[PDB]
Amino acid sequence: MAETLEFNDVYQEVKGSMNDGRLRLSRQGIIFKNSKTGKVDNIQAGELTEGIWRRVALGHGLKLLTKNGHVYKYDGFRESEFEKLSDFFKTHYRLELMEKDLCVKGWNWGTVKFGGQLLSFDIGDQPVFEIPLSNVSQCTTGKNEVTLEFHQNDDAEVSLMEVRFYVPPTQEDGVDPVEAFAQNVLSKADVIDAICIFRELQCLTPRGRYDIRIYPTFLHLHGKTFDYKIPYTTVLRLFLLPHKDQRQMFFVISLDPPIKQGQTRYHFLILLFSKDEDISLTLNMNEEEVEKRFEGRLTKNMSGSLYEMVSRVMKALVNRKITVPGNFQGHSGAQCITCSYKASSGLLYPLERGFIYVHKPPVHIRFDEISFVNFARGTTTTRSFDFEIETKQGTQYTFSSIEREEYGKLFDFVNAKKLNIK
Amino acid sequence: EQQIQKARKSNVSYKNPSLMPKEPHIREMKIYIDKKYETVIMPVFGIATPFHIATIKNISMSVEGDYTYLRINFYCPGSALGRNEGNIFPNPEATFVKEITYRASNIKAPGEQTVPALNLQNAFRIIKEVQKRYKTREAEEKEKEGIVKQ
Repeated sequence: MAETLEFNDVYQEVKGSMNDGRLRLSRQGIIFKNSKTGKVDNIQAGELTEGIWRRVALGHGLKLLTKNGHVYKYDGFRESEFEKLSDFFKTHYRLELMEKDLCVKGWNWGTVKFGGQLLSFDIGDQPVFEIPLSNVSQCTTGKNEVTLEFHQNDDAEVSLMEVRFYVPPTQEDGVDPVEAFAQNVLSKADVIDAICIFRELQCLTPRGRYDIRIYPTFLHLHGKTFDYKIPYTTVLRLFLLPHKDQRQMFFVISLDPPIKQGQTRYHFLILLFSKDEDISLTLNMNEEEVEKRFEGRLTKNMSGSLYEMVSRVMKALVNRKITVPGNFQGHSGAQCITCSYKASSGLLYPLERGFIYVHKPPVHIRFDEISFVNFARGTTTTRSFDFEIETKQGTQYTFSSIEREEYGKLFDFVNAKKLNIK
Repeated sequence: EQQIQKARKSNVSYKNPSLMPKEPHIREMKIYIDKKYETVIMPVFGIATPFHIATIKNISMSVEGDYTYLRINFYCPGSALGRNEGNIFPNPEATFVKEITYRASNIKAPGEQTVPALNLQNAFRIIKEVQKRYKTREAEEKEKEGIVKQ
Protein backbone atom coordinates (compact mmCIF):
# COMPACT_ATOMS: atom_id res chain seq x y z
CA MET A 1 0.00 0.00 0.00
CA ALA A 2 0.96 3.66 -0.26
CA GLU A 3 2.60 5.49 2.64
CA THR A 4 0.02 8.31 2.57
CA LEU A 5 -3.76 8.55 2.18
CA GLU A 6 -6.07 11.56 2.08
CA PHE A 7 -9.79 12.23 2.51
CA ASN A 8 -11.71 15.41 1.69
CA ASP A 9 -15.28 14.49 2.73
CA VAL A 10 -14.54 14.16 6.46
CA TYR A 11 -16.52 15.87 9.23
CA GLN A 12 -15.97 16.50 12.93
CA GLU A 13 -18.54 16.83 15.72
CA VAL A 14 -17.81 19.57 18.26
CA LYS A 15 -20.31 20.20 21.07
CA GLY A 16 -23.19 18.92 18.97
CA SER A 17 -22.18 21.10 16.00
CA MET A 18 -20.96 19.39 12.83
CA ASN A 19 -17.73 20.68 11.28
CA ASP A 20 -16.20 19.71 7.94
CA GLY A 21 -12.51 19.28 7.19
CA ARG A 22 -9.82 17.24 5.49
CA LEU A 23 -8.07 14.15 6.84
CA ARG A 24 -4.73 12.56 6.00
CA LEU A 25 -3.11 9.32 7.19
CA SER A 26 0.63 8.65 6.99
CA ARG A 27 3.50 6.97 8.80
CA GLN A 28 3.93 10.21 10.76
CA GLY A 29 0.38 9.98 12.10
CA ILE A 30 -3.17 11.20 11.50
CA ILE A 31 -3.70 14.90 10.79
CA PHE A 32 -7.16 16.49 10.60
CA LYS A 33 -7.93 20.12 9.73
CA ASN A 34 -11.27 21.67 10.64
CA SER A 35 -12.75 24.29 8.31
CA LYS A 36 -15.13 26.32 10.50
CA THR A 37 -12.71 26.53 13.44
CA GLY A 38 -9.53 26.36 11.35
CA LYS A 39 -7.93 24.05 13.91
CA VAL A 40 -5.45 21.27 13.11
CA ASP A 41 -5.58 18.06 15.15
CA ASN A 42 -2.65 15.63 15.07
CA ILE A 43 -2.35 12.08 16.40
CA GLN A 44 1.12 10.55 16.28
CA ALA A 45 1.48 6.99 15.03
CA GLY A 46 2.81 5.93 18.44
CA GLU A 47 -0.26 7.19 20.33
CA LEU A 48 -3.14 5.20 18.80
CA THR A 49 -4.36 2.24 20.84
CA GLU A 50 -7.93 1.40 19.81
CA GLY A 51 -9.84 2.01 16.59
CA ILE A 52 -13.62 1.59 16.38
CA TRP A 53 -15.83 1.91 13.30
CA ARG A 54 -19.55 2.53 13.61
CA ARG A 55 -22.40 3.95 11.57
CA VAL A 56 -22.91 7.43 12.98
CA ALA A 57 -25.51 10.05 12.07
CA LEU A 58 -23.56 11.57 9.17
CA GLY A 59 -22.56 8.46 7.28
CA HIS A 60 -20.08 6.31 9.17
CA GLY A 61 -17.58 7.21 11.87
CA LEU A 62 -14.12 6.37 13.20
CA LYS A 63 -13.18 6.52 16.88
CA LEU A 64 -9.50 6.58 17.87
CA LEU A 65 -8.58 6.11 21.53
CA THR A 66 -4.93 6.96 22.17
CA LYS A 67 -2.42 6.09 24.88
CA ASN A 68 -3.17 9.44 26.56
CA GLY A 69 -6.69 8.25 27.45
CA HIS A 70 -8.17 10.70 24.92
CA VAL A 71 -10.62 9.63 22.21
CA TYR A 72 -10.83 11.48 18.90
CA LYS A 73 -13.82 11.12 16.59
CA TYR A 74 -14.27 11.64 12.86
CA ASP A 75 -17.35 11.41 10.64
CA GLY A 76 -18.30 11.77 6.99
CA PHE A 77 -16.81 8.47 5.80
CA ARG A 78 -18.29 5.79 3.55
CA GLU A 79 -18.76 2.10 4.25
CA SER A 80 -15.85 1.31 1.92
CA GLU A 81 -13.35 3.51 3.78
CA PHE A 82 -13.35 1.01 6.66
CA GLU A 83 -11.30 -1.51 4.67
CA LYS A 84 -8.73 1.13 3.70
CA LEU A 85 -8.48 2.43 7.27
CA SER A 86 -8.07 -1.05 8.75
CA ASP A 87 -5.46 -2.08 6.18
CA PHE A 88 -3.48 1.13 6.68
CA PHE A 89 -3.57 0.82 10.47
CA LYS A 90 -2.49 -2.83 10.30
CA THR A 91 0.33 -2.08 7.84
CA HIS A 92 1.68 1.07 9.55
CA TYR A 93 0.18 1.40 13.05
CA ARG A 94 0.07 -2.30 14.03
CA LEU A 95 -3.64 -1.74 14.78
CA GLU A 96 -6.83 -3.19 13.29
CA LEU A 97 -9.86 -0.91 12.96
CA MET A 98 -12.74 -3.01 14.31
CA GLU A 99 -16.46 -2.49 13.80
CA LYS A 100 -18.70 -1.82 16.79
CA ASP A 101 -22.10 -0.35 15.96
CA LEU A 102 -24.20 1.13 18.75
CA CYS A 103 -27.18 -0.62 20.31
CA VAL A 104 -30.05 -0.33 17.83
CA LYS A 105 -32.68 -2.17 19.88
CA GLY A 106 -34.02 1.12 21.26
CA TRP A 107 -33.91 0.64 25.03
CA ASN A 108 -33.85 3.47 27.56
CA TRP A 109 -31.99 1.36 30.13
CA GLY A 110 -28.44 0.11 30.40
CA THR A 111 -25.13 0.69 32.13
CA VAL A 112 -23.03 3.84 32.47
CA LYS A 113 -19.25 4.02 32.21
CA PHE A 114 -16.79 6.86 32.77
CA GLY A 115 -13.60 7.39 30.79
CA GLY A 116 -11.81 10.72 30.53
CA GLN A 117 -14.08 13.60 29.55
CA LEU A 118 -16.63 11.22 27.97
CA LEU A 119 -19.53 9.25 29.44
CA SER A 120 -20.90 6.17 27.67
CA PHE A 121 -24.38 4.68 28.11
CA ASP A 122 -24.24 1.08 26.89
CA ILE A 123 -26.23 -2.15 27.07
CA GLY A 124 -24.17 -5.25 27.76
CA ASP A 125 -21.57 -4.94 25.00
CA GLN A 126 -23.08 -2.59 22.45
CA PRO A 127 -23.07 1.09 23.40
CA VAL A 128 -26.29 3.06 23.33
CA PHE A 129 -24.84 6.57 23.29
CA GLU A 130 -21.95 8.70 24.55
CA ILE A 131 -21.89 12.08 26.31
CA PRO A 132 -18.74 14.24 26.52
CA LEU A 133 -18.71 15.31 30.16
CA SER A 134 -16.64 18.39 29.26
CA ASN A 135 -19.72 19.92 27.60
CA VAL A 136 -21.76 19.89 30.81
CA SER A 137 -22.51 23.40 32.03
CA GLN A 138 -24.06 22.14 35.26
CA CYS A 139 -24.73 18.93 37.18
CA THR A 140 -27.58 18.66 39.67
CA THR A 141 -28.80 15.76 41.81
CA GLY A 142 -32.06 14.62 43.38
CA LYS A 143 -33.77 11.49 44.68
CA ASN A 144 -32.28 8.68 42.59
CA GLU A 145 -31.85 11.16 39.73
CA VAL A 146 -28.94 13.06 38.19
CA THR A 147 -29.37 15.90 35.70
CA LEU A 148 -26.82 17.35 33.27
CA GLU A 149 -27.36 20.82 31.76
CA PHE A 150 -25.12 21.58 28.78
CA HIS A 151 -23.99 24.81 27.11
CA GLN A 152 -25.27 25.85 23.68
CA ASN A 153 -23.68 26.46 20.28
CA ASP A 154 -25.24 28.86 17.80
CA ASP A 155 -24.65 26.57 14.80
CA ALA A 156 -26.41 23.62 16.48
CA GLU A 157 -30.00 23.84 15.26
CA VAL A 158 -31.28 21.03 17.49
CA SER A 159 -29.18 21.41 20.63
CA LEU A 160 -29.37 18.90 23.47
CA MET A 161 -30.37 21.17 26.33
CA GLU A 162 -30.83 18.92 29.37
CA VAL A 163 -30.55 15.21 30.18
CA ARG A 164 -31.62 13.29 33.28
CA PHE A 165 -30.69 9.83 34.57
CA TYR A 166 -32.61 7.81 37.14
CA VAL A 167 -29.99 6.29 39.46
CA PRO A 168 -31.46 3.53 41.65
CA PRO A 169 -30.23 3.03 45.22
CA THR A 170 -27.23 0.82 45.97
CA GLN A 171 -26.46 0.51 49.68
CA GLU A 172 -23.53 -1.79 48.88
CA ASP A 173 -21.53 1.27 47.77
CA GLY A 174 -22.02 2.89 51.19
CA VAL A 175 -22.27 6.36 49.68
CA ASP A 176 -25.41 7.43 47.85
CA PRO A 177 -25.03 6.29 44.22
CA VAL A 178 -26.50 9.64 43.15
CA GLU A 179 -23.71 11.46 44.98
CA ALA A 180 -21.18 9.04 43.49
CA PHE A 181 -22.44 9.68 39.96
CA ALA A 182 -22.33 13.43 40.58
CA GLN A 183 -18.74 13.21 41.82
CA ASN A 184 -17.72 11.07 38.84
CA VAL A 185 -19.27 13.66 36.53
CA LEU A 186 -17.57 16.59 38.26
CA SER A 187 -14.19 14.86 38.16
CA LYS A 188 -14.27 15.09 34.35
CA ALA A 189 -16.48 18.10 33.57
CA ASP A 190 -15.73 21.83 33.99
CA VAL A 191 -18.87 23.27 35.55
CA ILE A 192 -18.99 27.06 35.50
CA ASP A 193 -27.73 29.88 37.46
CA ALA A 194 -30.94 30.05 39.44
CA ILE A 195 -31.09 32.39 42.41
CA CYS A 196 -33.05 29.93 44.56
CA ILE A 197 -34.84 26.63 43.90
CA PHE A 198 -37.98 25.63 45.79
CA ARG A 199 -38.60 21.88 45.38
CA GLU A 200 -42.16 20.54 45.36
CA LEU A 201 -44.74 23.25 46.10
CA GLN A 202 -48.44 22.40 46.25
CA CYS A 203 -50.00 24.11 43.22
CA LEU A 204 -53.74 24.34 42.64
CA THR A 205 -53.82 25.98 39.18
CA PRO A 206 -52.06 24.21 37.59
CA ARG A 207 -52.51 21.15 39.77
CA GLY A 208 -49.66 19.03 41.08
CA ARG A 209 -46.25 19.34 42.65
CA TYR A 210 -43.87 21.70 40.88
CA ASP A 211 -40.40 22.98 41.66
CA ILE A 212 -39.68 26.66 41.10
CA ARG A 213 -36.35 28.00 39.89
CA ILE A 214 -35.80 31.74 40.18
CA TYR A 215 -33.95 33.76 37.55
CA PRO A 216 -33.19 37.49 37.35
CA THR A 217 -35.89 38.06 34.71
CA PHE A 218 -38.24 35.05 34.92
CA LEU A 219 -39.21 31.95 36.89
CA HIS A 220 -39.06 28.35 35.69
CA LEU A 221 -41.97 26.20 36.84
CA HIS A 222 -40.66 22.67 36.38
CA GLY A 223 -43.04 19.72 36.61
CA LYS A 224 -42.78 15.97 36.32
CA THR A 225 -43.90 16.31 32.69
CA PHE A 226 -44.96 19.82 31.70
CA ASP A 227 -42.80 22.89 32.22
CA TYR A 228 -43.48 26.61 31.96
CA LYS A 229 -41.46 29.81 32.10
CA ILE A 230 -43.06 33.03 33.34
CA PRO A 231 -41.15 36.30 32.83
CA TYR A 232 -41.50 38.89 35.57
CA THR A 233 -42.74 41.24 32.86
CA THR A 234 -45.84 39.07 32.54
CA VAL A 235 -46.74 39.27 36.25
CA LEU A 236 -49.49 41.71 37.21
CA ARG A 237 -50.26 41.19 40.89
CA LEU A 238 -49.28 38.98 43.80
CA PHE A 239 -51.99 37.94 46.26
CA LEU A 240 -51.37 36.35 49.64
CA LEU A 241 -54.59 35.11 51.23
CA PRO A 242 -55.39 32.96 54.26
CA HIS A 243 -57.59 29.89 54.29
CA LYS A 244 -61.03 29.88 55.89
CA ASP A 245 -59.86 27.46 58.62
CA GLN A 246 -56.81 29.68 59.39
CA ARG A 247 -54.37 26.84 58.69
CA GLN A 248 -53.22 27.43 55.10
CA MET A 249 -52.13 30.31 52.88
CA PHE A 250 -53.00 30.97 49.25
CA PHE A 251 -50.33 32.63 47.12
CA VAL A 252 -51.81 33.85 43.83
CA ILE A 253 -49.85 35.27 40.89
CA SER A 254 -51.80 37.12 38.19
CA LEU A 255 -50.24 36.44 34.79
CA ASP A 256 -50.35 38.26 31.46
CA PRO A 257 -50.27 36.73 28.91
CA PRO A 258 -51.63 33.56 30.50
CA ILE A 259 -49.47 30.46 30.27
CA LYS A 260 -50.87 28.15 27.61
CA GLN A 261 -51.13 24.37 27.79
CA GLY A 262 -52.63 22.81 24.69
CA GLN A 263 -56.22 24.05 24.63
CA THR A 264 -56.23 25.78 28.02
CA ARG A 265 -54.86 29.10 29.28
CA TYR A 266 -54.20 29.84 32.96
CA HIS A 267 -54.75 33.44 34.06
CA PHE A 268 -53.52 32.84 37.62
CA LEU A 269 -50.85 30.75 39.27
CA ILE A 270 -52.20 29.55 42.63
CA LEU A 271 -50.02 28.02 45.33
CA LEU A 272 -51.05 26.47 48.63
CA PHE A 273 -48.82 26.50 51.70
CA SER A 274 -49.13 25.53 55.35
CA LYS A 275 -48.29 27.92 58.18
CA ASP A 276 -46.30 25.17 59.93
CA GLU A 277 -44.18 24.59 56.80
CA ASP A 278 -40.86 26.33 57.48
CA ILE A 279 -37.79 26.42 55.24
CA SER A 280 -34.18 27.62 55.22
CA LEU A 281 -32.95 29.02 51.92
CA THR A 282 -29.50 30.12 50.73
CA LEU A 283 -29.12 32.20 47.58
CA ASN A 284 -26.72 31.39 44.74
CA MET A 285 -25.20 34.86 44.97
CA ASN A 286 -22.80 36.74 47.25
CA GLU A 287 -23.63 39.32 49.89
CA GLU A 288 -22.53 42.36 47.88
CA GLU A 289 -24.25 41.17 44.71
CA VAL A 290 -27.48 40.59 46.62
CA GLU A 291 -27.20 44.05 48.17
CA LYS A 292 -26.75 45.59 44.72
CA ARG A 293 -29.58 43.59 43.13
CA PHE A 294 -32.29 43.48 45.79
CA GLU A 295 -31.05 46.67 47.49
CA GLY A 296 -30.82 44.80 50.78
CA ARG A 297 -34.38 43.48 50.59
CA LEU A 298 -32.91 39.95 50.72
CA THR A 299 -29.88 38.32 52.34
CA LYS A 300 -27.47 35.53 51.47
CA ASN A 301 -29.17 33.16 53.94
CA MET A 302 -32.78 33.27 55.11
CA SER A 303 -35.15 31.20 57.22
CA GLY A 304 -38.83 31.42 58.06
CA SER A 305 -42.23 30.25 56.94
CA LEU A 306 -42.37 28.88 53.41
CA TYR A 307 -45.14 31.19 52.26
CA GLU A 308 -43.39 34.15 53.85
CA MET A 309 -40.20 33.24 52.03
CA VAL A 310 -41.99 32.94 48.68
CA SER A 311 -43.76 36.26 49.25
CA ARG A 312 -40.54 38.04 50.19
CA VAL A 313 -38.69 36.63 47.19
CA MET A 314 -41.44 37.45 44.70
CA LYS A 315 -41.80 40.95 46.15
CA ALA A 316 -38.08 41.67 45.98
CA LEU A 317 -38.13 40.34 42.41
CA VAL A 318 -41.19 41.99 40.90
CA ASN A 319 -41.29 45.21 42.97
CA ARG A 320 -45.08 44.99 42.95
CA LYS A 321 -46.53 44.99 46.45
CA ILE A 322 -48.28 41.82 47.57
CA THR A 323 -51.98 42.45 48.05
CA VAL A 324 -53.33 41.32 51.41
CA PRO A 325 -56.84 40.97 52.85
CA GLY A 326 -58.53 44.23 53.70
CA ASN A 327 -60.56 45.19 56.74
CA PHE A 328 -63.13 42.44 56.13
CA GLN A 329 -63.94 39.83 58.75
CA GLY A 330 -66.80 37.40 58.19
CA HIS A 331 -69.18 36.28 60.90
CA SER A 332 -67.18 33.07 61.27
CA GLY A 333 -64.08 35.16 61.95
CA ALA A 334 -62.58 34.17 58.60
CA GLN A 335 -61.36 36.67 56.00
CA CYS A 336 -63.51 35.27 53.20
CA ILE A 337 -66.91 33.87 52.31
CA THR A 338 -67.55 30.35 51.07
CA CYS A 339 -69.66 30.62 47.94
CA SER A 340 -70.36 28.74 44.74
CA TYR A 341 -69.45 29.83 41.23
CA LYS A 342 -69.63 28.12 37.84
CA ALA A 343 -70.64 24.82 39.43
CA SER A 344 -67.78 24.80 41.91
CA SER A 345 -67.36 25.77 45.54
CA GLY A 346 -64.62 28.14 46.59
CA LEU A 347 -63.56 31.14 48.64
CA LEU A 348 -64.30 34.79 47.86
CA TYR A 349 -61.93 37.34 49.42
CA PRO A 350 -62.80 41.06 49.58
CA LEU A 351 -59.39 42.57 48.93
CA GLU A 352 -58.54 46.19 49.63
CA ARG A 353 -59.51 47.21 46.07
CA GLY A 354 -61.43 44.31 44.53
CA PHE A 355 -62.72 40.77 44.85
CA ILE A 356 -60.83 37.59 44.05
CA TYR A 357 -62.51 34.19 43.87
CA VAL A 358 -60.34 31.09 44.27
CA HIS A 359 -59.32 28.55 43.33
CA LYS A 360 -61.26 26.55 40.75
CA PRO A 361 -61.58 28.79 37.68
CA PRO A 362 -60.41 31.82 39.64
CA VAL A 363 -61.70 35.33 39.04
CA HIS A 364 -60.60 38.83 40.04
CA ILE A 365 -62.80 41.92 39.82
CA ARG A 366 -61.56 45.35 40.88
CA PHE A 367 -63.97 47.83 42.41
CA ASP A 368 -63.54 50.28 39.52
CA GLU A 369 -64.51 47.51 37.08
CA ILE A 370 -67.80 46.74 38.84
CA SER A 371 -70.80 48.47 37.33
CA PHE A 372 -73.14 47.45 40.16
CA VAL A 373 -74.05 44.64 42.55
CA ASN A 374 -77.25 42.84 43.51
CA PHE A 375 -78.10 40.99 46.71
CA ALA A 376 -80.53 38.56 45.19
CA ARG A 377 -82.38 36.40 47.71
CA GLY A 378 -82.79 32.79 46.66
CA THR A 379 -85.58 30.46 47.75
CA THR A 380 -85.00 30.26 51.50
CA THR A 381 -84.79 33.14 53.94
CA THR A 382 -81.60 31.66 55.44
CA ARG A 383 -78.26 31.01 53.71
CA SER A 384 -79.45 32.02 50.26
CA PHE A 385 -77.89 35.36 49.33
CA ASP A 386 -76.44 35.35 45.83
CA PHE A 387 -73.89 38.16 45.56
CA GLU A 388 -74.01 38.80 41.83
CA ILE A 389 -71.48 41.26 40.40
CA GLU A 390 -71.98 42.99 37.05
CA THR A 391 -68.99 44.83 35.65
CA LYS A 392 -68.90 47.94 33.48
CA GLN A 393 -67.87 45.72 30.56
CA GLY A 394 -71.13 43.76 30.76
CA THR A 395 -69.89 40.55 32.40
CA GLN A 396 -72.01 39.39 35.34
CA TYR A 397 -70.46 37.04 37.90
CA THR A 398 -72.88 35.06 40.08
CA PHE A 399 -71.55 34.05 43.51
CA SER A 400 -74.43 32.05 45.01
CA SER A 401 -74.92 30.07 48.23
CA ILE A 402 -73.87 32.48 51.00
CA GLU A 403 -74.79 32.37 54.66
CA ARG A 404 -77.16 34.96 56.11
CA GLU A 405 -74.63 36.46 58.50
CA GLU A 406 -72.02 36.53 55.75
CA TYR A 407 -74.54 38.42 53.63
CA GLY A 408 -75.23 40.91 56.43
CA LYS A 409 -71.52 41.57 56.86
CA LEU A 410 -70.91 41.85 53.14
CA PHE A 411 -73.82 44.29 53.00
CA ASP A 412 -72.12 46.56 55.52
CA PHE A 413 -68.81 46.10 53.71
CA VAL A 414 -70.22 47.05 50.32
CA ASN A 415 -72.05 50.00 51.84
CA ALA A 416 -68.72 51.16 53.27
CA LYS A 417 -66.92 50.71 49.96
CA LYS A 418 -69.75 52.61 48.28
CA LEU A 419 -70.72 50.47 45.28
CA ASN A 420 -73.80 50.60 43.10
CA ILE A 421 -76.27 48.31 44.87
CA LYS A 422 -79.15 47.62 42.51
CA GLU B 1 -56.09 -27.84 39.91
CA GLN B 2 -53.98 -26.81 36.93
CA GLN B 3 -53.25 -23.17 36.09
CA ILE B 4 -52.39 -21.03 33.06
CA GLN B 5 -49.47 -18.69 32.40
CA LYS B 6 -48.41 -16.72 29.32
CA ALA B 7 -45.13 -15.14 28.20
CA ARG B 8 -44.05 -11.69 27.02
CA LYS B 9 -41.02 -9.77 25.78
CA SER B 10 -39.90 -6.16 25.62
CA ASN B 11 -40.08 -4.13 22.41
CA VAL B 12 -37.19 -3.72 19.97
CA SER B 13 -36.75 -0.89 17.48
CA TYR B 14 -34.27 -2.66 15.21
CA LYS B 15 -32.92 -6.12 15.90
CA ASN B 16 -29.74 -5.27 13.97
CA PRO B 17 -27.98 -2.10 12.76
CA SER B 18 -28.61 -3.18 9.17
CA LEU B 19 -32.28 -2.33 9.73
CA MET B 20 -31.41 1.25 10.65
CA PRO B 21 -32.87 3.99 8.42
CA LYS B 22 -30.84 6.38 6.27
CA GLU B 23 -32.61 9.72 6.06
CA PRO B 24 -31.37 13.29 5.50
CA HIS B 25 -32.96 14.32 8.79
CA ILE B 26 -30.80 11.72 10.53
CA ARG B 27 -27.80 12.88 8.49
CA GLU B 28 -28.42 16.48 9.54
CA MET B 29 -29.03 15.32 13.13
CA LYS B 30 -32.74 16.03 13.29
CA ILE B 31 -35.06 14.17 15.63
CA TYR B 32 -36.33 11.48 13.28
CA ILE B 33 -39.28 9.17 13.82
CA ASP B 34 -39.70 5.91 11.91
CA LYS B 35 -43.38 5.01 11.84
CA LYS B 36 -43.22 1.56 10.26
CA TYR B 37 -40.80 0.47 12.98
CA GLU B 38 -42.15 2.81 15.69
CA THR B 39 -38.84 4.27 16.80
CA VAL B 40 -37.51 7.73 17.65
CA ILE B 41 -33.91 8.53 16.75
CA MET B 42 -32.45 11.55 18.50
CA PRO B 43 -29.04 13.22 18.21
CA VAL B 44 -26.58 12.66 21.03
CA PHE B 45 -23.38 14.46 20.01
CA GLY B 46 -23.15 13.12 16.48
CA ILE B 47 -24.79 9.86 17.58
CA ALA B 48 -28.27 9.18 16.21
CA THR B 49 -29.54 7.29 19.24
CA PRO B 50 -32.82 5.39 18.76
CA PHE B 51 -35.54 4.68 21.29
CA HIS B 52 -38.69 2.65 20.85
CA ILE B 53 -41.89 4.60 21.30
CA ALA B 54 -42.69 2.34 24.25
CA THR B 55 -39.69 3.64 26.19
CA ILE B 56 -41.01 7.21 26.03
CA LYS B 57 -43.50 7.93 28.80
CA ASN B 58 -44.66 11.29 27.45
CA ILE B 59 -43.39 14.41 25.74
CA SER B 60 -43.88 18.13 26.23
CA MET B 61 -43.02 21.24 24.23
CA SER B 62 -42.58 24.86 25.26
CA VAL B 63 -41.89 28.08 23.34
CA GLU B 64 -39.85 30.85 24.97
CA GLY B 65 -39.91 33.41 22.18
CA ASP B 66 -36.21 33.12 21.48
CA TYR B 67 -36.03 29.33 21.86
CA THR B 68 -38.34 26.32 21.95
CA TYR B 69 -37.84 23.50 24.44
CA LEU B 70 -38.84 19.90 23.70
CA ARG B 71 -38.74 17.53 26.67
CA ILE B 72 -39.02 13.75 26.37
CA ASN B 73 -39.59 11.57 29.44
CA PHE B 74 -39.10 7.81 29.40
CA TYR B 75 -40.18 5.08 31.79
CA CYS B 76 -38.03 4.09 34.76
CA PRO B 77 -38.41 2.70 38.29
CA GLY B 78 -40.52 5.12 40.31
CA SER B 79 -41.93 6.76 37.18
CA ALA B 80 -43.93 3.67 36.14
CA LEU B 81 -47.09 5.11 37.66
CA GLY B 82 -50.59 4.13 36.58
CA ARG B 83 -51.57 0.99 34.66
CA ASN B 84 -47.89 0.48 33.73
CA GLU B 85 -46.85 -0.69 37.22
CA GLY B 86 -47.15 -4.32 36.14
CA ASN B 87 -44.52 -3.55 33.47
CA ILE B 88 -41.69 -4.45 35.84
CA PHE B 89 -38.39 -3.67 34.16
CA PRO B 90 -36.07 -6.66 33.55
CA ASN B 91 -33.33 -5.03 35.66
CA PRO B 92 -34.53 -2.24 37.93
CA GLU B 93 -30.96 -1.77 39.25
CA ALA B 94 -29.68 -0.42 35.89
CA THR B 95 -29.44 3.25 34.89
CA PHE B 96 -32.60 4.62 33.27
CA VAL B 97 -32.55 7.75 31.11
CA LYS B 98 -35.53 9.60 32.57
CA GLU B 99 -35.51 12.93 30.70
CA ILE B 100 -33.95 14.41 27.56
CA THR B 101 -34.49 18.06 26.61
CA TYR B 102 -33.65 19.64 23.25
CA ARG B 103 -33.61 23.35 22.36
CA ALA B 104 -34.20 24.90 18.94
CA SER B 105 -33.94 28.56 17.99
CA ASN B 106 -37.14 30.13 16.71
CA ILE B 107 -35.30 32.72 14.60
CA LYS B 108 -35.41 31.92 10.89
CA ALA B 109 -31.88 31.85 9.53
CA PRO B 110 -31.10 34.43 6.83
CA GLY B 111 -33.28 33.43 3.90
CA GLU B 112 -32.90 29.74 4.67
CA GLN B 113 -35.62 27.11 4.34
CA THR B 114 -37.18 25.99 7.62
CA VAL B 115 -36.77 27.10 11.24
CA PRO B 116 -35.09 24.79 13.80
CA ALA B 117 -38.12 24.93 16.12
CA LEU B 118 -40.36 23.84 13.24
CA ASN B 119 -38.42 20.58 13.25
CA LEU B 120 -39.04 20.11 16.97
CA GLN B 121 -42.75 20.89 16.54
CA ASN B 122 -43.07 18.40 13.70
CA ALA B 123 -41.21 15.83 15.77
CA PHE B 124 -43.54 16.40 18.72
CA ARG B 125 -46.63 15.92 16.55
CA ILE B 126 -45.29 12.79 14.86
CA ILE B 127 -44.23 11.27 18.19
CA LYS B 128 -47.66 11.92 19.65
CA GLU B 129 -49.27 10.26 16.64
CA VAL B 130 -46.96 7.24 16.81
CA GLN B 131 -47.54 6.88 20.54
CA LYS B 132 -51.30 7.05 20.02
CA ARG B 133 -51.15 4.36 17.35
CA TYR B 134 -48.84 2.16 19.42
CA LYS B 135 -50.99 2.43 22.54
CA THR B 136 -54.12 1.75 20.52
CA ARG B 137 -52.64 -1.40 19.00
CA GLU B 138 -51.34 -2.57 22.38
CA ALA B 139 -54.73 -2.05 24.01
CA GLU B 140 -56.46 -3.91 21.17
CA GLU B 141 -54.08 -6.86 21.43
CA LYS B 142 -54.32 -6.99 25.22
CA GLU B 143 -58.13 -6.99 25.17
CA LYS B 144 -58.30 -9.61 22.41
CA GLU B 145 -55.99 -11.98 24.31
CA GLY B 146 -58.32 -14.05 26.48
CA ILE B 147 -61.65 -13.80 24.60
CA VAL B 148 -63.88 -16.86 24.21
CA LYS B 149 -64.62 -17.19 20.50
CA GLN B 150 -68.37 -17.11 19.89
